[PDB]
Amino acid sequence: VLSQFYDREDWGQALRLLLLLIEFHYLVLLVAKFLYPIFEDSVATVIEVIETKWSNLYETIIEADKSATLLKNLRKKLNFKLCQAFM
Amino acid sequence: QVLTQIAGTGATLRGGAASDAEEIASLRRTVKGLKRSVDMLLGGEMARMSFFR
Repeated sequence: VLSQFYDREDWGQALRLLLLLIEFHYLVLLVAKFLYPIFEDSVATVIEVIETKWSNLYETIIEADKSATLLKNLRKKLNFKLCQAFM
Repeated sequence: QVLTQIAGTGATLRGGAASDAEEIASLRRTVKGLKRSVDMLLGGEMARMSFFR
């Protein structure tokens, strides 16, 4: 969070978050939300692992954030892949 | 643009038009094809070269 408040730093923070998610549903959703808000090879690998890893409380959290989820996540992943390809 | 300029000048030369009309039209096509390829690479297809299609 401190790093977030403070580009490379942001990437390091995102990586840390992905690592935490791997170690651990709600957390995963929060992570996806953060990634969408932000929207190379290591990053792609992480995104992939997350997709591989991918109830009511989670849905509620998702609804609060929006104020379907899986689809949005897939879309974000596709966008990231496109970005990596362009790079 | 250089080719468009050369072809035009070639069409109004004293003594008769230039013989290289189609030779230049071919070069135009090749140049456009290369600008297309380069534009695709620059536009993202270069960062996605190691990916399966």
